[PDB]
Amino acid sequence: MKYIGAHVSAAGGLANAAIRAAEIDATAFALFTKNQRQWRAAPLTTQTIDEFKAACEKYHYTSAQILPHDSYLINLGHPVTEALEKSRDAFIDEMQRCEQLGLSLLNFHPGSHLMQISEEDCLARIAESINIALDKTQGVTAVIENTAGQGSNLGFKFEHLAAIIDGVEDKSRVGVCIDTCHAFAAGYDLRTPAECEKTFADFARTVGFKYLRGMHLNDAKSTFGSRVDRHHSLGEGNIGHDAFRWIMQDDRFDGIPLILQTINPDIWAEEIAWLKAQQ
DNA sequence: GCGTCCCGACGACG
DNA sequence: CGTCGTCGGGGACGC
Ligand SMILES: [Zn+2]
Ligand SMILES: [Zn+2]
Ligand SMILES: [Zn+2]
Repeated sequence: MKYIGAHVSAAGGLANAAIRAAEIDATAFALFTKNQRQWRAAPLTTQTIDEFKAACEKYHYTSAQILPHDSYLINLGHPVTEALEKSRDAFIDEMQRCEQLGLSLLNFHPGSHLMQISEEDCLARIAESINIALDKTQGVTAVIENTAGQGSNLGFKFEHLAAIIDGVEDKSRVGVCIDTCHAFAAGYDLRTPAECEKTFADFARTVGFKYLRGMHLNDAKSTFGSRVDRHHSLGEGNIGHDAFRWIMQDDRFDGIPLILQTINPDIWAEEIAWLKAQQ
């Protein structure tokens, strides 16, 4: 069993997301529990929480099929203590918000040294940031997403994820989410079944599939090793459809939210359908 | 320096 | 009432 969806919109309320997900026949969906470009959001009201749950229950979307993503503003590895504290508070908020909504996963970006600390220093801060949050919450698993490696942003090498995990105490609540566009941009080839098997065997060796808690199926507008984060619709980009079919036929990707973040939402229904047809 | 990439609340419009 | 535009304000790309 595979859960295929997209990062649908939460405009007008979290329940709408589940509704939007159902409208395109998704068996999985991602969302923002609050605007990802602002520091503060009004606390969830029991009304919003209830409606969201009613919506999810109506369509049978279980916690294992939902992959909320945190704020863009958060840097769990910020070189400046004050800004790091702020990022930490926010991240804690996002995780507490997931607990209220009965969501067990939280997709977030690793962090950036902003040319002001070393890589180790930045990674250890991320580890610390996670321990701190898993310490102030329950039931929510921190899912680290690999990145394209733009600017001073870490997490483009599988080794960064493995190092961040080594520093986490409660390994039961830490995981990873692989974004095809990001891995490709980082330098992990996927343009053929052969490369996919190779790129994922590597992932298996340095991180291990027991930590995979989600996927981001994006094609790339950016190029191999460009370390540029620019997505594209499935098959219209530099990666191609082969990789996505390959993924759909590999059982190592079962029981997790496979989320589309392709550039044209209007064709998400077709993309979701095509992906399913690949199994 | 500015438009655009990795959006949801809400006020102004019509 | 539906829809659009602006604000918010981290880190970046590429011109
Ligand atoms: Zn992401
Ligand atoms: Zn992604
Ligand atoms: Zn991306």
